[PDB]
Amino acid sequence: QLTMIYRSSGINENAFRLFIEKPTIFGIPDEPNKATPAHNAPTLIILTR
Amino acid sequence: GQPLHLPIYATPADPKALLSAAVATSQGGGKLPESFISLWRFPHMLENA
Repeated sequence: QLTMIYRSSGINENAFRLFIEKPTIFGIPDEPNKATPAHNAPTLIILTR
Repeated sequence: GQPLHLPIYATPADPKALLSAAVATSQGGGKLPESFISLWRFPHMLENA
């Protein structure tokens, strides 16, 4: 499932590393390496934007 | 009821220029394994390698 949003989003690789490594700087509430974005739609549309 | 004025003509919208971004990543290089000494002299080990 999680590879399919990587295919359909068309995000490049470096910003993808940045997103997984620091989810809080993309506006999720912070927690150190535990604040996880799900595969929910609000954290799909923000990656898409 | 035909108007004396002639109607104004609309200006068509501007099309978007689809642009792709191509970025590259930096993977770290590998270091060396440990020096393990053998029994053999130089030419046999050289030919083997």
